Amino acid sequence: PADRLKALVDAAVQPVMKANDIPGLAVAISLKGEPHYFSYGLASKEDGRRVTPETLFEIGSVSKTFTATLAGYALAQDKMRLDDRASQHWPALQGSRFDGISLLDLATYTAGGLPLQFPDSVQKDQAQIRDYYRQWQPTYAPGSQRLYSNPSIGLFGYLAARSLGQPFERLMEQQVFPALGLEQTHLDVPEAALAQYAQGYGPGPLDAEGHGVKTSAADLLRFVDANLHPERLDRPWAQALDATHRGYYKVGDMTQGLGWEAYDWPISLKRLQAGNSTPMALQPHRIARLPAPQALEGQRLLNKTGSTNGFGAYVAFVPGRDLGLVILANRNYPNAERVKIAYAILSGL
Repeated sequence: PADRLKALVDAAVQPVMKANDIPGLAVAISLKGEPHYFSYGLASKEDGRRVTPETLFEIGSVSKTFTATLAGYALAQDKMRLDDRASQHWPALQGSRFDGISLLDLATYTAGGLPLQFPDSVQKDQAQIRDYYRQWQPTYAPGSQRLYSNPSIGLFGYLAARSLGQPFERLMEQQVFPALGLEQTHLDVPEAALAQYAQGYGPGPLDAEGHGVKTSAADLLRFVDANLHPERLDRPWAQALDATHRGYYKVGDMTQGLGWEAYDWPISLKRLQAGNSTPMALQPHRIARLPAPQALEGQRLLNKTGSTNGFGAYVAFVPGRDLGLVILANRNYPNAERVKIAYAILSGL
């Protein structure tokens, strides 16, 4: 059984690490309440430090699930509603087009064509960020087109933080990470933990909200286990995780939630790859809005990809099978390949 599971995970990982020249990769699996770790290759090629389940990786956009969890907590505390106008939570935006844009539109990339990235002219400076949003004008009606945007979910996280009266980074570190039991999860890696921080193989406005998290395979599986069993947490945090398990609209095979993206399970590998493809990141898509928000549970795969320069992360879980998976690597390798690994493991289980 130990031999079967290792053969399954090796067969999924080893060829893809080889073909994508990935130095280091950490797998964490939650199987009917039991964790299993598979660690491959090197956290650093230069000093020969090996990947373990405690190695810290950059998870890029997977950070948006943490961001969605903080928002879920502000919703649970009645500090904000998803149908609030964005300018409600930041006076500097009153008079701007954010008077006409909901928190939901920001969270789900439908505010009306906020771009993939802040322009280069916008530096990590609160005043530059304020002025960017004040002058911004939509290309099309809010609620109509999905365009993947860091400025969009960045503003969602920043405003959720404003609704709670504290800076985003403080809330994440002081409240969110402790409430989820996560001591190896960081927006700002302590000097003491730097030896665990993997090297990547190849500081922005609202980077914390969009791309900020560094974590280990073991900590990210703790978060997936929380997502699989919100009822085991204290009630405010149970409610915060459930708010990330609500679907608002569909693009193709994908139902958009807060942070999480959902598919019917089973589904072909090719359709899971197409949901996670470059056109989904880079092009606008007309949404099919659902009659009412749908519970993202049962026969479904919830997933998120995330990348920085040097790093490539993937997380997926199947609520109705108590099945969870984490794949962290120190190369930004194609999403199609991350999903290839994940699908072989989830198929094999």
